[PDB]
Amino acid sequence: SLNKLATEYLGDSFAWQIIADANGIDPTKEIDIGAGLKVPDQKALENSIKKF
Amino acid sequence: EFQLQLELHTSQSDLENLTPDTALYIENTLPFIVGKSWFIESVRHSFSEG
Amino acid sequence: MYVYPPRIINGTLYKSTDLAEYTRGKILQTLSIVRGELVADPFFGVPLRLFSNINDYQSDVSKIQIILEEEITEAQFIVTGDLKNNGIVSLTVYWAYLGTENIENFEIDTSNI
Amino acid sequence: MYVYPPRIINGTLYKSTDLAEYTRGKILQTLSIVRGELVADPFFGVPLRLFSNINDYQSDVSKIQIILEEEITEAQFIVTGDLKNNGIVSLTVYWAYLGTENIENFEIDTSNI
Amino acid sequence: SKFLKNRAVVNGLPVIKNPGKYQHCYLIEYEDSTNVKQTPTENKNKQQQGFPVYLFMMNPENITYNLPINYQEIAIPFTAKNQLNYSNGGNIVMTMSNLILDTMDEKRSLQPLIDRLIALREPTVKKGLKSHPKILAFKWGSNTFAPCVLTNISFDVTRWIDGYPTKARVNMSLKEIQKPSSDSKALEEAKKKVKVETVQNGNLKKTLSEKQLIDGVKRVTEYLKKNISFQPRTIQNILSDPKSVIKIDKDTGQVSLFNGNGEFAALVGTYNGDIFSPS
Repeated sequence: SLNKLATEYLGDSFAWQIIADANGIDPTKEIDIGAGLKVPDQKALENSIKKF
Repeated sequence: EFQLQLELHTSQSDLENLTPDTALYIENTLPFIVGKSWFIESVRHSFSEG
Repeated sequence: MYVYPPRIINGTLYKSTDLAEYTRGKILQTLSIVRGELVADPFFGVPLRLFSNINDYQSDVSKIQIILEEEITEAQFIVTGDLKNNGIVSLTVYWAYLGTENIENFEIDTSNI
Repeated sequence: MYVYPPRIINGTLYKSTDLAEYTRGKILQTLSIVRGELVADPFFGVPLRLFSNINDYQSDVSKIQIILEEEITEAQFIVTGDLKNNGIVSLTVYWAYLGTENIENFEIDTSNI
Repeated sequence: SKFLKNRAVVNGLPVIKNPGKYQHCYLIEYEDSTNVKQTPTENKNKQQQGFPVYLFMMNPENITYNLPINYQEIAIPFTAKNQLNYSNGGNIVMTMSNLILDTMDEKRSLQPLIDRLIALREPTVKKGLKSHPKILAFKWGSNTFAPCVLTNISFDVTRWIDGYPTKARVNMSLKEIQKPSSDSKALEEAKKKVKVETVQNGNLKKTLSEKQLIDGVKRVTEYLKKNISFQPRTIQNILSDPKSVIKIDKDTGQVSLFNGNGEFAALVGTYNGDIFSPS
């Protein structure tokens, strides 16, 4: 589930919103078995912050 | 007419009764210091450890 | 306050004013939840290892004891493990409520449900 | 991006949007360039020692491994060397792309020109 | 002790094949630690030839590695513990003592080796400038230590021939240093800018060159003369003046029209390195 992915990889259960936002997927909808997903890193989430 | 620097270990009575409104009397010291009222210009209480 | 096990008694949630039975309910809640069962806090809960050979069966006892001490600070916990015959590992958690000095009997247990 | 081996496919260079095959092309480019072949940077490349003794054939393996980790930071490299019969020294480079969690096949490999 | 060893951690370690030759360790210049003996014989006048700085005549009997990790204590009064705050990691110190140099039977002087090891204190001459000594790498078989520098060396000589040492014990200490960057500074900044992981105000990552400025003026003039019919009045009437020029900013690429008086009139668009984007 997205909760497990947010917990294992991001260390926070409410971080799942990022993962879905990183994949354009509606969480209420079904994810087929064998479908690929993209999970953000913890240490590599800070370089998505653009400073200007 | 005289200046006195007193650095000493703080006690409770040395905390409540040592204010610039009191008159200091130092005993067991030099004769010209004993028996005279010393006006406290200032008091400082430092705490670096226990 | 409401104690852990949700029971509708006399049309309402069981409401208790004695903190010893509330602590007992908290112990039951902690032991009845495993890490990864709660969503808000996926880390709270006892660690469960069920299908494994019985060699390091004291480590989980120690982990459960430590978790009980950290989560519940109003009670003292001592956890012991015994090996039964077929596949059963019998855990015994001795707990005492620091608020009381004597063993406190609860009347809800005597009631027949 | 343009993978290392310049192949005109469908009238244009092979432009791939998957970083796994781009990383594989990077490994192939690093292994295919000998020190000095490149002008701008004469230090980039794999050291080549061919007509010599095999008494110290593992030092070259270690140097190739270090070069692979230094040049390509998005993959993990393990280089192993074994001795064949006539003159062949077989090098095996085990690489994994850290971005992905599972081994990824490439559909261009099955394509036969 | 092979009955008490933890097989779980042992079996997770790589298996190393025995060399067919007795190996001797050596010190090499860093970045020359990957070069392979470019010539049969070492040439002093050329660099990066893959030859060791110092070849050990006998291997060390043991090597000591020391690593201190620096935390800082803050003693808050009436607390059970000090407050430990991580400061820094520290450098590995490698030490090999009681190294054997022995040429007494060969009647060969050790003085060249001692001179070679001593010369590691002198400054080098990168270009025409005094620089730091050579950054070293201790290599033994397939193993290396680090980019390191020789810190302390000592010799105890017990035998001589004609005043020349022939038997000595050598104690030396190397220290691991921070790995030098092979990305210079133009490249390190450029690749920082490429991933836009740098702080960006509003300028282009590539400041326009004079030829790029000329070509951008060309593109702007072409587009303006093509689209003069659809320009609003306030711009076509200033372009009707032959004394109007087009100026492109060097850092932001903004294109501007300047009238006969030489003042700014209107913004036309933006020009990066390749494409002109009208406003």
